Amino acid sequence: RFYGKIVIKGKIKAVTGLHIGSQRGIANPVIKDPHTGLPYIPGSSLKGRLRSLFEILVNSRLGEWREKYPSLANYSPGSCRPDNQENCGKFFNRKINRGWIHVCPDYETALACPVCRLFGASGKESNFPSRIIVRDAFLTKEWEEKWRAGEAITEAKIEVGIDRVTSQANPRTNERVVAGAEFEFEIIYNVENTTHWRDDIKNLLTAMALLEDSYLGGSGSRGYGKVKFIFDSFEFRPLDYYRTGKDEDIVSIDAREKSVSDILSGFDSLFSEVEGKL
Amino acid sequence: PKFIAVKLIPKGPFRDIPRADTLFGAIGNAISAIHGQSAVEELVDAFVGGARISSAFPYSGDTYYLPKPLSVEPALEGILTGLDEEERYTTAKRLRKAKYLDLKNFELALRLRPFTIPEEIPYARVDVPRVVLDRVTQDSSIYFWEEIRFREKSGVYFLYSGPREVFDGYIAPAMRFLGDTGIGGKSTWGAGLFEVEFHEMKIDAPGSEYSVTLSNALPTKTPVLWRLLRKGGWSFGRRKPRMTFIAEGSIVKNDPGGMERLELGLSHEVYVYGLTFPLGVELPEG
Amino acid sequence: EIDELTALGGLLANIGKPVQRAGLYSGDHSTQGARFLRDLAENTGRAEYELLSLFSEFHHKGHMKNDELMIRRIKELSPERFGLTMEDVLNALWIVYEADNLASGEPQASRPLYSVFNPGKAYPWAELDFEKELPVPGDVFSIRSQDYRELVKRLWEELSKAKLRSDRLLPVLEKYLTFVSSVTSEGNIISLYDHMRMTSAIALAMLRAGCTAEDVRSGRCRKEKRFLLIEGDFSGIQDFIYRVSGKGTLKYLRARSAYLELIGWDVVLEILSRLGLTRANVVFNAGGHFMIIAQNTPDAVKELEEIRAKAVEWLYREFESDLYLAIEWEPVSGREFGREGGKNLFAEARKRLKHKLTVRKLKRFGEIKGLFEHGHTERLAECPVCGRELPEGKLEPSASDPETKVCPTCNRLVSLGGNLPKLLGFGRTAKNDAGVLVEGPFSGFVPYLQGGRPVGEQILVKNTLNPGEIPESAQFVPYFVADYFKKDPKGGVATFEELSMASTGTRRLGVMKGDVDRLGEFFSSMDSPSKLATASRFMDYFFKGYIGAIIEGKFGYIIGDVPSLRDWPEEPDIVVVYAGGDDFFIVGAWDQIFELAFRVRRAFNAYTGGKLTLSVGLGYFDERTPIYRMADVVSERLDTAKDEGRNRVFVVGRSRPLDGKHKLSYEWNHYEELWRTYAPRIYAGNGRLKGKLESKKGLLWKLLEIRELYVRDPNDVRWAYLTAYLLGRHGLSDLFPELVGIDTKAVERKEPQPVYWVDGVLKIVLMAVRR
Ligand SMILES: [Zn+2]
Ligand SMILES: [Zn+2]
Repeated sequence: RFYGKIVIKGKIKAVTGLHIGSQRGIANPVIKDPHTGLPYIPGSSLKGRLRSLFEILVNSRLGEWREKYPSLANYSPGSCRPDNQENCGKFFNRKINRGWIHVCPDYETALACPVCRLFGASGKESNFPSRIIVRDAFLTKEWEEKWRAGEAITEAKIEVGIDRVTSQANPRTNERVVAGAEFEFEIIYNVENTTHWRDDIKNLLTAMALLEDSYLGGSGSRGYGKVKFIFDSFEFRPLDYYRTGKDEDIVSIDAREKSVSDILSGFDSLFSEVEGKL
Repeated sequence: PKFIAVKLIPKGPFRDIPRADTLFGAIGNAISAIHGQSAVEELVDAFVGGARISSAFPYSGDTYYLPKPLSVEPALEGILTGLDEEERYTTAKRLRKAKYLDLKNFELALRLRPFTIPEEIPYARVDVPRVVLDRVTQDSSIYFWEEIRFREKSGVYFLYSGPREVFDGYIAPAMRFLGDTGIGGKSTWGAGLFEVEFHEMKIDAPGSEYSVTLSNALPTKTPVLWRLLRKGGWSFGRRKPRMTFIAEGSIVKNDPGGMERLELGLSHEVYVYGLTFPLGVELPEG
Repeated sequence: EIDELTALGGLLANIGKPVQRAGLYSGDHSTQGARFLRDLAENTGRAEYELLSLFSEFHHKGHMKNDELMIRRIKELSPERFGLTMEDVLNALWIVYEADNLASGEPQASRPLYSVFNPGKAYPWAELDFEKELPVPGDVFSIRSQDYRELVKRLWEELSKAKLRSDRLLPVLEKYLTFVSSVTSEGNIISLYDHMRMTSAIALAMLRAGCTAEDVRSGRCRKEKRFLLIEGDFSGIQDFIYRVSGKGTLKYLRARSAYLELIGWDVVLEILSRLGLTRANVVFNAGGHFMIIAQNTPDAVKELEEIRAKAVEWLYREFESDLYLAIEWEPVSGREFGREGGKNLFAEARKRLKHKLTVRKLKRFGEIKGLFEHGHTERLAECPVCGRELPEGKLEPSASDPETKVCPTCNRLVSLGGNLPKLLGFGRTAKNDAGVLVEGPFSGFVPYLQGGRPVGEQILVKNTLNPGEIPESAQFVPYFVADYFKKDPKGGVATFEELSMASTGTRRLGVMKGDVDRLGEFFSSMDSPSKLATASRFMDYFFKGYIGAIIEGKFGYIIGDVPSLRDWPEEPDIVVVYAGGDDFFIVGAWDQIFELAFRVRRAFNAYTGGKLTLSVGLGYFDERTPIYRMADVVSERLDTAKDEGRNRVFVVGRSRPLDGKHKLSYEWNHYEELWRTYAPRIYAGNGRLKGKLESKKGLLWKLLEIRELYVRDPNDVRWAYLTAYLLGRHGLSDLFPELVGIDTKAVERKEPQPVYWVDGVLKIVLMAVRR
């Protein structure tokens, strides 16, 4: 059943050079729109990084969350990698090709898991669709104009590999986005159930709060991530909006707030009308 | 006549240009969310009773593209009588490979007039690679994924003939639901999303006994000149059976079409869109 | 019977010319071919050759005066030895004579076969063996009389050791009389084999149509529609061979292409074996498109319609609307074959027939009647490898990975891919026998292996013209196929991973897809069926036999200097997926797919008289790419080269502005001249650079970034001095002395700057290097 669509708009700030490769004139190119030649952040590199951070978060808290989320009682912390048997006792239970991901095996279990209820599950005779839509982040109008003014939007950085004894240098190049860029993101949560959506928003903000202290794509451990979420507005888009079309959606106002001044700083305050209309 | 051109200004890639079977199923799922089951059965009774929607076609900045009729190829040497034969042959071959036409050149090919093909297709079919990363060891497993990436002003649109009370009651509230969910493809990666605008298209078409189909056909009687399209989608995880449609621009004579209802083991019955969208066409002798 | 003896007459009535040009007997070669078939019957030969001398003497109507001189010679001969009637043996000599005029389309100076692509050039007399000799048309030189006697010696040897039969004499006269001219004149471009192959075809169609000896004398068979031009064409080939998912690494693709050619031969040979026609009635059969001369009888139009009704219903059950065979026919007359006056009638009745093919492809399965009939079948399932949905449980676990559940028609092709190196052809037998791997629409096909005995009434034999281990009663049908393949360490076919690892530099997979340009205009120029039968064999032989000998490193005087990254190996890693008659789709190592496209182009430039062109798309792909995607990209890179100039190559994917003034594809002589200037100064051969540019790729990648400033705005001149500074501080002012100064004449002529075309030469070398 459909009740509305909580819509999350804002900006992604690449505080440090962000690299999301393609492997196809720089030797390691970041991906680009083929018609403009501008870089972008996909919706699939953003979502699998919000999920990979959140699955390790749940993996540490399997025992402490057995009675808020069921079907975390059927998982043991760890991977099923050594014993090559899927949907076993351990957590990261589905092998895709060579990688192990937590994907719950049935609809009846993915409605209880906090990962798969928010991010989706494949299953056999299951097909649990996700509840969030993560759009491709494109450069802000202010940064498309710097592309018009003749600037460089993607630098090229040279590293080197050096022997520990004889200091033989062995360099390579990596294209990465110029630090400081502003993207425009969009996440549209789908209010299916009217009870557990607060736990699905507060888990999505936790995945973003871990992303501001981890990296987004690329090399990262050598300092190629360092992302920052700059929220603009949260909107509700009620069920009455879609039938009659009149513009009475509920709009939160957060021009300059963080991902941690938004999770509990104003959570009782910013969602006051949304939690009232349900 | 006068049709209502529903434009779909994209906000990312698509998975494919939508056809009419996968627009009507998406309009069906959009109505059941905001209205319910009793209006979906009323929607299906409105399409059988009255006017029906067409397939989706590209545009590129006030150049509404439409499909090339298949009525031109048995005429395509009589269309080009007044040309010199060393350039008439390569004109005749590129005229046949063409898939779409402008809003103006469509009205010439309906009258067996000389026409020209467009120079540029408003999109591309790129192959973005994704990856599946292991959660402990970060091991990669590349698969490939293809898309439809539109240009700066380009988009996609479909047409609607019908009564206006059915449009703003059913088609118009459904297209704003679908602006925030997808039309096919990985909607969770932001694919099938768009912004909807409503305009007016008017097509000059010759009154005749024959007609071209601007949507998938699923004909009752055998058509005149056609082109087979063979696809069957998915419905709540249930795999639809493949159905011999007819592609757009194919020529029928006094055919209304008709939807086939399916079972698929669900609770509700699944209708598959196969109504035709007739625009009048002129033919040669077969 | 009169049936075989009429076809043997016209296939030997013109025989004797090679003994005129040699100088065995006194002249008027009709008298000579009588004595040559007389002397053949005596020593090591049956008496049937004596009766066949009547057809080689009483043609051209120079001897059969007032009809009575024929009778006094043949009254001595007894036709009761063969069951022939005194009047029925008189009947066939008249049929051969009218079929002799309805083929040439019409003597002094012995002239060698002239070239059908340019009549100003001519062919030296050769042996059709496809080995070590590319017949390139040179300047006109008359064949010596010493050289025609050696033609007679081998022909005397082969006719005594061959069975006197319609199918056993055709590869005899093909290997030896292909490059012998029929009528010696100024610019004869019709062969003697092909003139006899189309005299025997028209003589047999007259006999089935029921015209007698007084019908030929009265002029009644001409100006009356008694023949019938059959033509067929497979629609949907490119979405049948290549449209499979990421399974079956190229052993299976080479089996989809060999199974396409078996469906084409199963339909053609069924038309011949049911109307009573020999293989000479096939005008051509080249890449899923055939043409047959037959009779116009009610016992054949009815009998062809049952062949089309059965074959289309077979194609619809097996491959669900992915391959269609449009078969049509058109009644023609005697004068319709030849040029009558100033208008070409044969090219007009061919373009009436070609219009009926065009409107039949738009009615793609009209002859099913349950085509748009819906229905519900339980357990419908999709076979993973080739997008075909089957009833649940029909797919049988595969032989590759037994967890997967493929359709059973793909396990017949994986098993076929394991026997294509060890294969000498096929045998055509009934549907319901054992040993059959794949069935066609009318028959089942048993693979005739290397060491073994064939089975079937009709034996298809690949890439040779000698029936060695074949029974004497079995019908011999030769065909040809381009069948080069890189082997693995075993005796098989390599992989999309194995071909991609023997390439210099980056490990990509290279794909070319080409076809001859404006070829329909070339075959429309042919005005007579013997002239079409010559131009459609010679074009067929380049993409069947001589494209193998290009990969074999031959013909170095003809090819010359081509853009090569590495020097040419003894065994190229090339897998010819398909080569049809104009079209060819070849995959291999991306360094040798690049060189071969210039090596096929130069040889095709000289196999013709420089009149026909090619166009090649080239892609460089990941190994783990689905093959239906590597086809759909290179088919777009071919069509991008095809709507621009039709003598031009697409080399590498390239950035260019959308102003319409820049085109992505190079012309052949432009790129091959850009390589002789820019490559010997920066590239040394075998994946290494020159002196003073080693460890200086950072020059070259930034040189492409300066090329990107031309792409962002061609009107900005900022790229001109940045080139001069970057070449300057490295001391390389000698390298590239025209990328520093803007060409004003190019802005005058409205053609791009030389910084734009340098991308196709640099980016190949940067890919050649480790990068
Ligand atoms: Zn889960
Ligand atoms: Zn299959």
